[PDB]
Amino acid sequence: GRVRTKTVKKAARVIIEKYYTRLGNDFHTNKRVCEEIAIIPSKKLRNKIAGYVTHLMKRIQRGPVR
Amino acid sequence: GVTVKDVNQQEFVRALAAFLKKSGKLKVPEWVDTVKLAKHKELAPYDENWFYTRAASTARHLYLRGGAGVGSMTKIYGGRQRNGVMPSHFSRGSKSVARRVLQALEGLKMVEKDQDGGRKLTPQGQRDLDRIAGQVAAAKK
Amino acid sequence: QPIKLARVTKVLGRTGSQGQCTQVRVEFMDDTSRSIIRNVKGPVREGDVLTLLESEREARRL
Amino acid sequence: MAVQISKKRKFVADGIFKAELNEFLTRELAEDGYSGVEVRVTPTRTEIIILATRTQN
Amino acid sequence: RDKLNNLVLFDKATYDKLCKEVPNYKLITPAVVSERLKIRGSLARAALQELLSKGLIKLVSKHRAQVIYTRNTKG
Amino acid sequence: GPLQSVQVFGRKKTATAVAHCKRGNGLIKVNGRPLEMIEPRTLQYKLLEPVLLLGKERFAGVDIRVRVKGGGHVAQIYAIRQSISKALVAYYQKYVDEASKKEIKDILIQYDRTLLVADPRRCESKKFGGPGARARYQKSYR
Amino acid sequence: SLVIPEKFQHILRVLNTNIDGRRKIAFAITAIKGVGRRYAHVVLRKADIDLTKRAGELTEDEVERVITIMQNPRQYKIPDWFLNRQKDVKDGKYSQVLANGLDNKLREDLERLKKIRAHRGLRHFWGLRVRGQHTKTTGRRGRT
Amino acid sequence: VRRACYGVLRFIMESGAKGCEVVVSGKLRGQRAKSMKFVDGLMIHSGDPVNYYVDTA
Amino acid sequence: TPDIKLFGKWSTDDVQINDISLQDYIAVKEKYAKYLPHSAGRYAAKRFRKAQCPIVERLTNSMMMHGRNNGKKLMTVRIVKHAFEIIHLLTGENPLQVLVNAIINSGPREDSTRIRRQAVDVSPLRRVNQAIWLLCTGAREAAFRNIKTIAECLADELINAAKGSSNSYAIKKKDELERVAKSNR
Amino acid sequence: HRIRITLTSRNVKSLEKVCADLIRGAKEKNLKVKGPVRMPTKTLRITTRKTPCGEGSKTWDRFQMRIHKRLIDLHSPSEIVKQITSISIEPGVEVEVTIA
RNA sequence: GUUAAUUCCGAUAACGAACGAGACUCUGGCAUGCUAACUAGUUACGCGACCCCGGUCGGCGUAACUUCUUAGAGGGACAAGUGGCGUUCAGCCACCCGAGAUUGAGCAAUAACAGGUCUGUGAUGCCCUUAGAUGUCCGGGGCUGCACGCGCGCUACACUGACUGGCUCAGCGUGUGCCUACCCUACGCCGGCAGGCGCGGGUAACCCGUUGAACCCCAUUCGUGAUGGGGAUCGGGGAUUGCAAUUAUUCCCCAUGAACGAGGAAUUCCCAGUAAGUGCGGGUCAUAAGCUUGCGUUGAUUAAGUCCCUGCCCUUUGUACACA
Ligand SMILES: [Mg+2]
Ligand SMILES: [Mg+2]
Ligand SMILES: [Mg+2]
Ligand SMILES: [Mg+2]
Ligand SMILES: [Mg+2]
Ligand SMILES: [Mg+2]
Ligand SMILES: [Mg+2]
Ligand SMILES: [Mg+2]
Ligand SMILES: [Mg+2]
Ligand SMILES: [Mg+2]
Ligand SMILES: [Mg+2]
Ligand SMILES: [Mg+2]
Ligand SMILES: [Mg+2]
Repeated sequence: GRVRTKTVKKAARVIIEKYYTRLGNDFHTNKRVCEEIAIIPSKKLRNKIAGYVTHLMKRIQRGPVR
Repeated sequence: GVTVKDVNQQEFVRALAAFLKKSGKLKVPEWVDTVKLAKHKELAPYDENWFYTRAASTARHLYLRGGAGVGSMTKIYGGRQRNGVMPSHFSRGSKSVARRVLQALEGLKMVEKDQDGGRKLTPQGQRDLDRIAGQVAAAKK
Repeated sequence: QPIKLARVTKVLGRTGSQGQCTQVRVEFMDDTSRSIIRNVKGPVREGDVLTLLESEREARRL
Repeated sequence: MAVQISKKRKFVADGIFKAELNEFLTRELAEDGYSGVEVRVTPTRTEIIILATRTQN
Repeated sequence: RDKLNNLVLFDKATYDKLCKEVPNYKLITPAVVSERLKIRGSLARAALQELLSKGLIKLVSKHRAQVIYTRNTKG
Repeated sequence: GPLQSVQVFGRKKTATAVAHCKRGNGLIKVNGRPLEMIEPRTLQYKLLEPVLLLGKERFAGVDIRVRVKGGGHVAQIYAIRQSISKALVAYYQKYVDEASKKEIKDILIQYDRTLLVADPRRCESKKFGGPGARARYQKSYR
Repeated sequence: SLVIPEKFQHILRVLNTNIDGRRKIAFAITAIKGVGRRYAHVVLRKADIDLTKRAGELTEDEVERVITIMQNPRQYKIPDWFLNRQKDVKDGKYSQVLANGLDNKLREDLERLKKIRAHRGLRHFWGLRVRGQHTKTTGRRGRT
Repeated sequence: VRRACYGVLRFIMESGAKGCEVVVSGKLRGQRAKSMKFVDGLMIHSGDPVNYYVDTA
Repeated sequence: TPDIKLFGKWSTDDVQINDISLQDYIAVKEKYAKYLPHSAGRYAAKRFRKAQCPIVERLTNSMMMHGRNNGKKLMTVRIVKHAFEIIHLLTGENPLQVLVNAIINSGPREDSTRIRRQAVDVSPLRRVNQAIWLLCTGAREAAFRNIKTIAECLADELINAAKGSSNSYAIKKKDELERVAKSNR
Repeated sequence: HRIRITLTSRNVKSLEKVCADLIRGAKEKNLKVKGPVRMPTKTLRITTRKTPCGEGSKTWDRFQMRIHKRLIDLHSPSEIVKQITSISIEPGVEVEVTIA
């Protein structure tokens, strides 16, 4: 039942659009660069956005995303 | 050798009951026979030499922790009162048998009235309980 | 009727009105190139052996 | 306090004080834009602040 | 319907029967001895304490629920 | 040498038991009394599982005194069962080699891994409209 | 030690009422009304009788001792609080009322309430719950 | 009633708010109990932010 | 130290589970060898991890039923201890072996279920469960209203189930259950 | 001279603001302090039927009031702590300073 | 297609939005790392008691420390890593690592019911009554009344048990009140018990209180008998609260010993610290839990499924239904 909602997915696409260079591959590093770069008012949402950033950046090193 | 906590307690109490019976110094009351030993009980005790046994038991409790009294010993010797067609509850022990047994264990000087209320056992009674703990360990070895 | 035991090789679905009898297909252990499909009652995973009282009853698949 | 009220009923007693203060000021100054109160205490005197719209009235 | 009229003390026949056969059993519980020898559980426990005291059977485990006894080793 | 004292907690349901292990001889006692009279004595090999699974040669130089508080009887006895093993594993953590730590740890885990990690389960809260945590009262029609 | 002794009484006779001897004495005395669990136990505590005996291996000396201790309780140092007919409303005598007199004292109390015409006597004669219970829902057994 | 609620809505949205909701319940246009509902803007309803975003009265 | 013995008295080798059918669902072997039938628990989180619990603890869990004995596990360990002892003196072999042969003998090979009815073969885990349950309920209602104590009801019925005499309540219900299955096949 | 301060509030963040402010005040007026000890939070819990009438599904509110209390010990004279407690307190926090 | 989800990927005459779900708050679980503690403690050290150097002590004091206790700030888990399945999208299964790889609640939209409340109000329209009062008060009674029917429950039908001793373990909480007169109690005596009489502590991490709670564990006695199961009914006495107990307020002591032998048609709640057993606190309260709300404690059988019955949501279709 782990479906990331639109407030996760939209924010993660905006993060990877404007900050693709500093984001990387591991959850713990790009978690804290996302926490530095955004105003995320809760740790749970912060972690879920960071994990979806990791997942679709693995998709980016697969190929281009829509 | 050993001390009271080093051995089993449930034959320690019958050893101390047999020791107080051997001394014969305890001064039981006259209403040992005609008593129900607490409110939550229903019968008299089956064992007729029970006063020496409860004296053993409360001497062991006062060895394990002091500053206890009538209300504390009723809190130890309380239990379930079944109220018939109502749910059962907890009920305290008898005040008078605790009072008489503390007066008897301070009659033969094994317990003594302390400061801050209650009883604490004397060094002579502590020495006797440690002696018979050694004797119980010797009987089980 | 001889007693033959057979190994579950794939679990396919649940059958029955109350959804109670897991339908699997098994293969017999002496005749390992042979298979049959049985409605099986209870907790079933893949890779356990059932004690078939007869080899020949074969049920439908929904 | 010499009668020495406990803290548990102390916080509900001054809570119920602030409640009836707010409701008293609600029943009186409803005509003149009573928004609320804020009650803040010091030693020997206590500042209670009515916060309303028409301060002139 | 049926009512077990178990006899509360030994008559001579059943006391001689308990001396005869009960030290040859494998399982000797008072619940077994009651059904095999027409007696109360209490009188069964007392008779089996007597047999243990005489030294004809053997204790295995004693508990607040039940006690279990064997016969001796024959060799 | 220096006093090599390690104080380790073991947690069951609410009964927490802190063990205290030093340099000494093989003295294992709990709340001022040895293991062989800790009621209920039905679970006597539950207390004996660390010492029977490891042997007294590993418990040789270590004396462990355990103080236990909370819960009920078997919750305390599981807290002692955890606390002895965790106290020995922390002594072998800090004062000897960690090859001994790893072999003591996987000998414990290949029997029972609740000797080290705890149960996070506690009694959950009673909601209203029922006699307990998720049972309800009897609904009746007609 | 465990065999039936001769003159084993399978029954006894106390106050024209049977005493089953196969049971144990502290529970065999209970068979007649007026004595129960605790009064039976205390009466044979006062009588020097071992509690492990069964009521058929007593002697007639001992059952005579027991019946005298039951019939004359308080002059064998049975306390006044241990009785059932404490301070009765005719002669004021603290005594234990037993088997054939027990229903007599009950029915005399009943007739006293009847001819006194009190509420509880009216409830008895009507055949109701006299001790203040509820009759709306419980107690449909005897009264239809 | 309707133009009063419209006036309160337009006034407080000019006063600057992400949304408002006015419910006037009672007997309006007759002796039947009707209800009137006036919503504009953003209005969260659930959760914890209704304790510090919704001012209610 | 090797050779963990159940209750300290019974070794966990010396047992052949004579089913290749019920092999992996009856746990008596060395990684499943405990000292007690008392563990911490938490076998009810996943589906089949019920079958990781050893058969002695699972018998002990399934005994303590019918209201007045819910969650008296220390008590049921006591009952299983006296029951294994009485099994040993009354039979002369391993009490765990008598338990395993009783499960193997008493598990119903097929049952009938409505898909009227239809005969269906049962899961090995379900026939383990139903075997344990029939053994426990036979011992329980043999003990009910009887001088015969349950700590030897369970023993005598594991003897009668390991011999399959149709003198056990378990073997009688197993026989009549697959009888009705043979009718509805 | 062993003068003690207790801070008690329904609020947690304002209380800990006041306690850390008093610690830094004691430090700038140069005297040692045994730290803010935290005694357990007292809950005042009320369960009432939500309904004014009797009917409905038998539902229950669960109201709570949390009370936090902390302690600060100071070996110091009196007017120092009197002038530090005359300033910098939130309205929610009750301060009680005793001498002995 | 996928998910707990109008949850997302995606299609696309729709685009861009709002509420609900989610997010959130409290709780639970994990930190030997941080902050610190005479209203919590540990370990040492020194005196003290006892046992034949060592051991026990919840015996007395102080030098370190905060693991245990308290509660603050941070952290911590994200389907993140791996292997499969899937448009290789959304996502699903399994496994290592792991304190956790679904803890439990609270909050909860649009629209609606002629659902409940005028007996919660000084929230209230209208009507009625208004000195022989439907206002208020006092005295007494009734709200309990018993041929009967139904519902929520407690006690049970016993040997997995009762009784009698012994042993040894909790967590919630509450506690001297505006009027308001009634608090929680250690301890010392008296009494079998209910209880009585004195000196003390506590407005509370201090005192009750280390909350010595029950089932439980151990050892007796009972023996399949409506039985030492069960304790209804009922007689007589003794206390407590009240201004007053009779229609027994509550409790105590003895005696009385009924139905009840596991419950027909039918029907309820529930899947993990869950069901059930067990006892303890709050409310009610002068007296007071067979109730309810919380709390621990012992603690499983079974299931990881289906639309079969009862229902819910979406799509298609049919309608002579629309108070449906
Ligand atoms: Mg007790
Ligand atoms: Mg929302
Ligand atoms: Mg939500
Ligand atoms: Mg039986
Ligand atoms: Mg209506
Ligand atoms: Mg008129
Ligand atoms: Mg009424
Ligand atoms: Mg009874
Ligand atoms: Mg009343
Ligand atoms: Mg009877
Ligand atoms: Mg239903
Ligand atoms: Mg009520
Ligand atoms: Mg048609």
